[PDB]
Amino acid sequence: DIVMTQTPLSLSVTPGQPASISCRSSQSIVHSDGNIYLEWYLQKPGQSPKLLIYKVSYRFSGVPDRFSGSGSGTGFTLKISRVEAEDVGVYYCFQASHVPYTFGGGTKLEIKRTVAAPSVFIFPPSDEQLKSGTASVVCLLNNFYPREAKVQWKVDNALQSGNSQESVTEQDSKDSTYSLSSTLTLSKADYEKHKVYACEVTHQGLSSPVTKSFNRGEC
Amino acid sequence: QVQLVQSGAEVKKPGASVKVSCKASGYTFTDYYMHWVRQAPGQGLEWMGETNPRNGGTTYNEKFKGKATMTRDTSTSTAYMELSSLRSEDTAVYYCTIGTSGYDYFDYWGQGTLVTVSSASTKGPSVFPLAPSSKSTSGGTAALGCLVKDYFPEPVTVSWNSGALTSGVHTFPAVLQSSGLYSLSSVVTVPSSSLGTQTYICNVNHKPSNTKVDKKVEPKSC
Ligand SMILES: Cn1c(CNc2ccc(C(=N)N)cc2)nc2cc(C(=O)N(CCC(=O)O)c3ccccn3)ccc21
Repeated sequence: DIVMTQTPLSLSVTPGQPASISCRSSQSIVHSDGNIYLEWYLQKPGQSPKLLIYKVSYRFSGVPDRFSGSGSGTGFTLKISRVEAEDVGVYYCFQASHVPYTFGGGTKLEIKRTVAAPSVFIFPPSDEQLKSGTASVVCLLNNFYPREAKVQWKVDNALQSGNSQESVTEQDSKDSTYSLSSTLTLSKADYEKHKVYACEVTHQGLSSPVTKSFNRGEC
Repeated sequence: QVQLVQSGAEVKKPGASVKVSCKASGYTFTDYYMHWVRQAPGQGLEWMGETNPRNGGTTYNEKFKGKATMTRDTSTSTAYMELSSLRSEDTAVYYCTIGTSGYDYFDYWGQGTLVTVSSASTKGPSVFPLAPSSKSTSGGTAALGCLVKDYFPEPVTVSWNSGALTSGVHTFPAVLQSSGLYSLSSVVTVPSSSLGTQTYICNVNHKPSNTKVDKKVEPKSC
């Protein structure tokens, strides 16, 4: 089988700056018809791969001019002359010159935008969940950059441990930011023992931590 | 108008079978070979094989021989991918794709199908509103959402107002609860001025359990 070695594994580029993704076949990839069937695809999380380049250097219809492909023998390159927010995701080179057709390992492109502070939001548990004997409190950290953000759950100013779960979005294709959702889950019995439910947020965009809170019984 | 519509996510038991479908429209089904691509965790993308829709002729990737069976139904314009001897390594997103310019490229792809291999039982989600309040406001904006808990297996899809609300929507990757069930949140930022006139409904779909939950999210007084 043809092994397609893609380098680097990850890339971080400021918009308006160039990017280069390299692909290396373990053997030659000239099809019996004389064409090198080498393609480049862009995949965003949750979405299907999208065609960019084919036959090494041909740009597919509707693909912007900034994307170009080149190569010879075993070495092939995808070039993005000026990176834009919409370019985020995983790039894959692919060969269909020899059966079985094979993809490269992928290269994740990250956009290196300006520092953006998160907007903090808190949500109390719903009456419907409380009826089942559980209370989940959600803290939202919206549209921030860089990705590194710290959430600390405080109940009546007491730091929580082992009762929360969090998830971060993939990078946004329009504003190049990340969003974070954290869920504090405790039994209805423990929930009803306290007043102040707070999520304390730390991020490079904040000069000091931001606390967002609500008081049980006020909702 | 070319479209490749794949069947919903499925959960199957170890050693059992799964049959994934790919309904084609907007073109003459028999004019282009149908390909199957696997997106498995830590495996990137892998071409499984191609099917000639005119004669049912197949060319498999050796890795998927005896494991995968490709067929098509010209009457309904539907390609099929069947996997047997199911194991944890088969838990992946499966895509069908076509090339309309000979062997040059894959220009059309299906939306993907998540197949989960597990002995565990299917469990529908618990949908809770994330009510907007003074504690979820920021510079004239209000955040709201839906908390989707205790479901199995993945995925759950979330839309708002039947797909008519997409701007400011963040649907987060699921987290795994200690019980082995999944939880996700879906949020949206809207004008805080129109919470009285706009209706906000999160549409939660969980194909393995055949569940569709439309939760209206109402404001609170925090
Ligand atoms: C192997 N193969 C592919 C693979 N597709 C592919 C797409 C994209 C890529 C890629 N991504 N590079 C890689 C591969 N497409 C083919 C079309 C023909 C063709 O000549 N005929 C007419 C033959 C008759 O009936 O006489 C045909 C047409 C429609 C249906 C059946 N046969 C033959 C062989 C083909």
